[PDB]
Amino acid sequence: MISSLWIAKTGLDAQQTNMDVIANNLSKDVAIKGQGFFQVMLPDGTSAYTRDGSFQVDQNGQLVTAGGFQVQPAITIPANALSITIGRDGVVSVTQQGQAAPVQVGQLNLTTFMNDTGLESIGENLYIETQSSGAPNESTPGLNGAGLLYQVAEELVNMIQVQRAYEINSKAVSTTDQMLQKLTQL
Amino acid sequence: MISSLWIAKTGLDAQQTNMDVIANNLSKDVAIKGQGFFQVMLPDGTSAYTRDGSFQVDQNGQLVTAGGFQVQPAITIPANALSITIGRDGVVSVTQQGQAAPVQVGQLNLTTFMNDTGLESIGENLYIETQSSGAPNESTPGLNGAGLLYQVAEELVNMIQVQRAYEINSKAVSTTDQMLQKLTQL
Amino acid sequence: MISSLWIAKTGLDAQQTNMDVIANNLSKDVAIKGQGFFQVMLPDGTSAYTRDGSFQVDQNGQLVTAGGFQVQPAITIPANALSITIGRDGVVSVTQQGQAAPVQVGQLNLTTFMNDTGLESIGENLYIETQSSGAPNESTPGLNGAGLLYQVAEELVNMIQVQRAYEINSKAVSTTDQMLQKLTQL
Amino acid sequence: QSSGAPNESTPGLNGAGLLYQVAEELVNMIQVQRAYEINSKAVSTTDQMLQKLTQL
Repeated sequence: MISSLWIAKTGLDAQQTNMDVIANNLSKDVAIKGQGFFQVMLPDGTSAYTRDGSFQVDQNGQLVTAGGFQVQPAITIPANALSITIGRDGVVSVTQQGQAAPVQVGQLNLTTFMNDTGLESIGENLYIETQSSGAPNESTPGLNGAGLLYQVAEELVNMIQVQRAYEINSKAVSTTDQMLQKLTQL
Repeated sequence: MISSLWIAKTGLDAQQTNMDVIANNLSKDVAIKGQGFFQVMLPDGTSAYTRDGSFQVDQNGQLVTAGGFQVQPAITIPANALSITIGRDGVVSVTQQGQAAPVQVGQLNLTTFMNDTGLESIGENLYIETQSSGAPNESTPGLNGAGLLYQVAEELVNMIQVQRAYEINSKAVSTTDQMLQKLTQL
Repeated sequence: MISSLWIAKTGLDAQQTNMDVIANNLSKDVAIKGQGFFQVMLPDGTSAYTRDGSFQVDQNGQLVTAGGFQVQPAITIPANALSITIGRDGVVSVTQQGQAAPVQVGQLNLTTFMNDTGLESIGENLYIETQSSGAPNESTPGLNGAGLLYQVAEELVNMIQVQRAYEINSKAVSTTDQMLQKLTQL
Repeated sequence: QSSGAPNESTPGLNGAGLLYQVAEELVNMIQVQRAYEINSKAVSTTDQMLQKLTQL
């Protein structure tokens, strides 16, 4: 019985989890068509990975975001000139004030892991490597492992049903307990 | 009387069991349309069987799951290339970076038992062979014994009624005992 | 009572089934005006039957579909020439690069069964012959048994009502049980 | 692999002809889209039914 309670409980817990997961579903912008993650570093120098393509050039040049974080390895962008572009391969090229158009101002690197499941979620769809994930393997878009850069309610349904399930589960448990109490004592 | 108590007891026990059973009822995904189980091995090398189709390719190639467990016998998957497919027969074919499309990278094997009842439940719908089950017989989907890969509340009702039953049972027992006590002594 | 429960249960089960069935209701394209099924074979060589007219010519000529499956018996199509046509009788004729217009490149065969009910559903409106169905009888469109090739919510209503029915059924059962419990003990 | 290898030729020869020199879908989509709406409706009722049933 207690076990049953546990059993019900566990299921109920799942149901909530499922629903929650269900809930969790339903300026330069670069997207990765296929597999791979962009590699990113914090001010500490720790490396992190993310599919999120949104970047802004901050005060410092280095590919800095809304926060200021730059990109690796040896390639920054601290000028005005004309514009800049990110090619399909990830090469960054620009037209500039210093009267030149550089190619490969820097080229973005991409990473892949043996198991994505292993990755530890920092939040904001940023992830960190773990023992389980395996080490990151680096490459560039359009070569080897990586493709080129390109340029829900059902869950809710689930969650509702799953959520419902626990409600059922509780119901069953209660009855028994009542039964027990009724039984106690015959 | 004690016997009756036992009798009631046994029934009551069943009732709980029934209810519990009642409770127990009500990324590549492959399903088995007909009979058969997928064959799976742990890190120890022990073999287990399961209908559950959910698999993920882990860091190692071998059909590894959320845990990392691979699949038998001689067929893994440690690359990126393009994609991969599992045919109806269980053959795994892929399109790859190593400029080739392999067929039968490996073919999944299926197992059947003389009596499924005999199988010992590990949990998570995974089962192990026993003396009672008989040895696993191996085959492939779409041949011989096995069909191709394809691509509740009533219990509650029962349980409630069954649960109720014991409550009745206890009631009967109590009365007698009371009767006995009343009888004691006349 | 238990029987009644069963009775209710059975009805309830049906109600769901009915609703479900209710749910289940509401490039060359060839349609069969009257009776008959197209005959089709898998890579294994097993024969299957379907009314579905949709076919595509795959890389191999043989009437291959989105999958590649061809058609029987002796008639393929592996060329470009101009076009191709399927006559009312099922004859396939083409205009071709090999400077000829063939007639009866091949002619499609149609099959009929003593009882369609017997047919076993593979899915995707494809069926396989069974003992119950009887053997397929072959013919061509426009001859004998077969006509020439040509060139719902109510269910929902039902389902809802039927679904409702079980709800009623359960209600009745519950009352009795309550009655019993009330009765127990008077 | 599925496509097969490309076979090459020139326009006007063999396999290739010379170089020369919708809403219905919408209709479909709307109806099809509608369909799921129906589908959901059916499901909900049953669940409600179940809940109503639970417990009788």
